[PDB]
Amino acid sequence: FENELGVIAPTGFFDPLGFTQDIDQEKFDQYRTAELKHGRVAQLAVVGYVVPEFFRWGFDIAPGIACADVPNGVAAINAIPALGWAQIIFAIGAVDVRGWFGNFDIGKPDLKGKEEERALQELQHGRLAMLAILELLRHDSQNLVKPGFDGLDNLITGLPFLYN
Amino acid sequence: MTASLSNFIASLIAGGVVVGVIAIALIVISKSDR
Amino acid sequence: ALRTRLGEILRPLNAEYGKVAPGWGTTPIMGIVMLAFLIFLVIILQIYNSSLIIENVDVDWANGI
Amino acid sequence: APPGLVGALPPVGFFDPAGFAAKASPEELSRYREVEIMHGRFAQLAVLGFIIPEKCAYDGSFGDDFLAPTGRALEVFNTDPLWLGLTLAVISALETVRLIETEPGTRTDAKIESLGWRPKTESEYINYQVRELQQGRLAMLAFAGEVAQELVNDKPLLVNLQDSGFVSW
Amino acid sequence: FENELGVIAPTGFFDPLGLSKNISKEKFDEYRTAELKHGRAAMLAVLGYIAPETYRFGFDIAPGVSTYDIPNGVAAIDYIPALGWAQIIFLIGAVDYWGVLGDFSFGKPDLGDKEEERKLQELQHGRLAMLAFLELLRHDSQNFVSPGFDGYDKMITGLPFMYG
Ligand code: CLA
Ligand SMILES: CC(=O)O[C@H]1CC(C)(C)C(=C=C/C(C)=C/C=C/C(C)=C/C=C/C=C(C)/C=C/C=C(\C)C(=O)C[C@@]23O[C@]2(C)C[C@@H](O)CC3(C)C)[C@](C)(O)C1
Ligand SMILES: CC1=C(C#C/C(C)=C/C=C/C(C)=C/C=C/C=C(C)/C=C/C=C(C)/C=C/[C@@]23O[C@]2(C)C[C@@H](O)CC3(C)C)C(C)(C)C[C@H](O)C1
Repeated sequence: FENELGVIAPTGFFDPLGFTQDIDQEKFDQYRTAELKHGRVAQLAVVGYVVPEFFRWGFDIAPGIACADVPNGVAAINAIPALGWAQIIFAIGAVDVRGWFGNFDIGKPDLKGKEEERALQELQHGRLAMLAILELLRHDSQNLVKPGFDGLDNLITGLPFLYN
Repeated sequence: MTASLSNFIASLIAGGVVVGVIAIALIVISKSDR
Repeated sequence: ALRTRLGEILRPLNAEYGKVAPGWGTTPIMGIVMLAFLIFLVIILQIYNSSLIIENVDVDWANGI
Repeated sequence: APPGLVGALPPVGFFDPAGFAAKASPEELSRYREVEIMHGRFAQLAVLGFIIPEKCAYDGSFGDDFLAPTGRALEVFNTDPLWLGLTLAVISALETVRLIETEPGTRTDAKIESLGWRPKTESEYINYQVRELQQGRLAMLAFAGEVAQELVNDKPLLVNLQDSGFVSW
Repeated sequence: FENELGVIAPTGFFDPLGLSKNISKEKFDEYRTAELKHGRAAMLAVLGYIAPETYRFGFDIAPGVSTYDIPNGVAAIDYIPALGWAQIIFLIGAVDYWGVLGDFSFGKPDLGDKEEERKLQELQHGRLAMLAFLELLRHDSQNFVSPGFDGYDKMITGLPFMYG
């Protein structure tokens, strides 16, 4: 499996701890599916952390609450009623397994020639977003359990313009 | 980490070095005397 | 001789007998574990003997109740 | 330029400004590589050893006497000197075992094959050797820097970072 | 499909709306899988709506909440924090998709010349349990919105000795 989309400089084939050693194409396909889905989720999650720092929807999630009062980070998993979170989870699942409001043919453009290049770019961005989402989670959760413990104030510490 | 604990671990190391020197002596001879 | 129902269930447990791994097997792990156990035992013995004094551990009757 | 030594990496290439791996013998280059590997192994261990005891002093986790005056790991020479002496002695004994068993040219293969894991292919191995070497080089530099800095201004690593405004804790 | 498993005397082949005409056997397999899974879950429901009315486990589901106070039924949801609910949902999924902790071979017996009779019993029990859960949910929710509605203030009305 040394020649399959994902081999890019600097590291030629990054399987240090021998995971692709004795596997059939089915297991590597499962691994690639997990990688691609994880990466997409991470990119969307990073964009989601950034954007509610300067824009919040105008509706009222949950009976009361309102979309403009909820905290932004690791919180907001404990400020939205559990029933709503479960319904969101199952809707994402419907889009995931059944693939429903998520297969519109206008979403598969004709990548004339550049198909492999764009697949490689998408995978690499997924990797970067997975690391970024880990960093954001660590900073927020640690500075929530003990306010401070990093010195760096603000949730998105890096883009100071958002004043947050 | 009191004085007692430091002395105890240092004693463990002394036992280690004693066993080690005995083993080193045995290895040297046993080999040079098949 | 007299195969009993239980015996049928427990047969695989006693099936293999005399099987052995050649060449010292996992003996060095046994040595490591035995040594660490010896260290643990001397630690406990010297704490109980008050020959090894540690903060927050007073070998005396205490008020559990 | 090089003769097949697994080292040499993209950042630079074949780093040999002084011309040592041309004025040496076939056995001399082998000894040089062994020297490198061993120094690196020790160093890496020493860097981790500097980091963890010192941090345990910073966190008040070993009492209020562990590395008493400042917190420097170079202070064991004052508190518990005989412990350090016996530890160097035990290291010396196990390394005499090395010198006795291993033969010239090896001195790095501890025959720890089943007792541990290893990459299964061959290319990955070449990579792992290069890694071991690189981590060792960085650790050598780090150990020299730690020792020099601490001998300069008696102050632990993390505290030297906290003061002088280089961290945010 | 008028000979597949699932035909008993009261209402032999139940398909009034014609939902199983022209379908391929692959789908009818999926439909039967859904029926069995729903039936098992509904049995476990109709058994989990009853047990807490006289026996609460004792532990602490979340850092402050105790399974001695959270009300039973469609009310416990908004008590257990959403992160805990999620941490469950995903584990149940681990048992459902990757088949972990639920495939122990010594749980699958050899029904022999009964494997066509016990499966039918399981299916019919599931069919009854689904309707039982429907009724329990109706009572519970209708009273959780407007307390006192239907008059029967208790929960498991049909088992009065329990003192619901
Ligand atoms: C009920 C809704 C639902 C359903 C039916 C599915 C169905 C599926 N997902 Mg999926 N997913 C969902 C919601 C759902 N998803 C949501 C909301 C997310 C977050 C964006 C994901 C993220 C996700 C990823 C990243 C992956 C899947 C995968 C899969 C496939 C099998 C693995 C699986 O689900 O077992 C679940 C088995 C587990 C062991 C669960 C792991 C639990 C993690 C490690 C920790 C949980 C943290 C905590 C509980 C949740 C906090 C986040 C939450 C508050 C948003 C399958 C098609 C995998 C796949 O396609 O193939 C491998 C895969 O890689 N999903
Ligand atoms: C046992 C058995 O049977 O099999 C074994 C076989 C084998 C091969 C042994 C095994 C292995 C692999 C092992 C053990 C690998 C270990 C690798 C290891 C331990 C690698 C350390 C690197 C540390 C570095 C580079 C330090 C950086 C530190 C740097 C660069 C610094 O800047 C330090 C710093 O101080 C400066 C200089 C200035 C200060 O002001 C600031 C700070 C403090 C930041 C296994 C897997 O265990 C199995
Ligand atoms: C346990 C518990 C909880 C829970 C729960 C859960 C998971 C409850 C689950 C409830 C569930 C799973 C309810 C399914 C119903 C499916 C039905 C009724 C199907 C009907 C189908 C019927 C009536 C008939 C269909 C057809 O006849 C038609 C119409 C024409 C025919 O041709 C074909 C057939 C015969 C098929 C909470 C709430 C999470 C918190 C609480 O604290 C603890």
